[PDB]
Amino acid sequence: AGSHSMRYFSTTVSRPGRGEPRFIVVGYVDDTQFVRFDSDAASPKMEPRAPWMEQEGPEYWEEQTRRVKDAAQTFRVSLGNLRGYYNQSEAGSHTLQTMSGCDLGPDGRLLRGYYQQAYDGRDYIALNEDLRSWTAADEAAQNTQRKWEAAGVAEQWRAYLEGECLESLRRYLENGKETLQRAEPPKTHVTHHPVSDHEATLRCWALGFYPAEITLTWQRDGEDQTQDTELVETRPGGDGTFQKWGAVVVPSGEEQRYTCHVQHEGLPEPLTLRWEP
Amino acid sequence: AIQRTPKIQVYSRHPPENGKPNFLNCYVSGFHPSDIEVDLLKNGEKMGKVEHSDLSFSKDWSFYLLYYTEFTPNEKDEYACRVNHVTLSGPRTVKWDRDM
Ligand SMILES: CCCCCCCCCCCCCCCC(=O)OC[C@H](O)CO
Ligand SMILES: [Zn+2]
Repeated sequence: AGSHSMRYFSTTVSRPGRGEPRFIVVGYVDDTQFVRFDSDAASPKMEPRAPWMEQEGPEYWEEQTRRVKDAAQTFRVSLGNLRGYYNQSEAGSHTLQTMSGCDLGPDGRLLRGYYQQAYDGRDYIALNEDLRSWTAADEAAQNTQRKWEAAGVAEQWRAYLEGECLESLRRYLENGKETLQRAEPPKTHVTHHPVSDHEATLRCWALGFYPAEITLTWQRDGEDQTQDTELVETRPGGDGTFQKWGAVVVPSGEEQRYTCHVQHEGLPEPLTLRWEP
Repeated sequence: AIQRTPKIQVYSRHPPENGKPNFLNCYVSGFHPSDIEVDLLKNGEKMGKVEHSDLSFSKDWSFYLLYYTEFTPNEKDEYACRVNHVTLSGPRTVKWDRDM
């Protein structure tokens, strides 16, 4: 589509008295992973996880490894600060997650830049859209916010998000263009399985699509049935595509009242499907 | 700390055709904290050759993982995924249903 994104997702987990916190980072362009770092690996290094990343040279990888090791050290200090802030025991394991990245608009502009953290799975602090202010979840995060305003942290992220973040995303989008600039439409069909002699399950399938965003809804005479729909979470095929289905259990004589509506970027028109007996 | 129980889906990469090679997938999502144990089960026995994705997480900060192995289905063999997490009584086993 016109908008494309880059994201880094990092997870830091303390394991008190049991060595340094575990630190894992993964990078994504849109819904395609392209790098990883695992601090518990044999030789912890940023390394490629897409074939179109295998043409970067070793100096790129060294710089990426240096940056994540630097971040890892900051996140370990953060975990200690947070435990102290929340008056938590030194024996318990805690998690710091961070997200960062950019949305690149169709004309090359920065649509949105991000830097935010969660502590033990709850929002903690976030860079606002203006890339010059913060939103803090509580007084602990207001403490973090002050230390970050004192160290000029917003300005440093704004510089990267408006510059190197987009430049890198553009390069990846060109290097992996055949993978990343495709919209693979879902292959769709409806199945029918009786549950008695008087009712049946209609299941609407979408398979093999990319990117992951999709809408799949059952309607009965044009009326949305989400309260009666079993809709599974979009799931990876393992091969760079995604799968999803939604299902309703309906009276046999009403089956043709039901339609499944599929919307995906790779589709010229939204689809309307009906059980094809 | 927040705790979120894993969702579990067991499925094949491609529509299962007996005798045709394929990939058996166990997608585990929506969970927190991140420590988890996942096994793929060929007839109630652990499978070797099982690989898994790198730990990542969704907009709500919950984690997801793909566990997968190449396989070739047939009329006999039963397959399943077994997950243990701190939000669970103990290991939960989910059978592979061909039409889900
Ligand atoms: C959500 C994780 C991102 C946070 C770190 C964890 C690993 C990130 C690897 C490098 C990508 C982003 C780092 C870019 C480095 C960078 O330019 O620094 C930014 C600001 O300038 C503040 O210093
Ligand atoms: Zn060097």
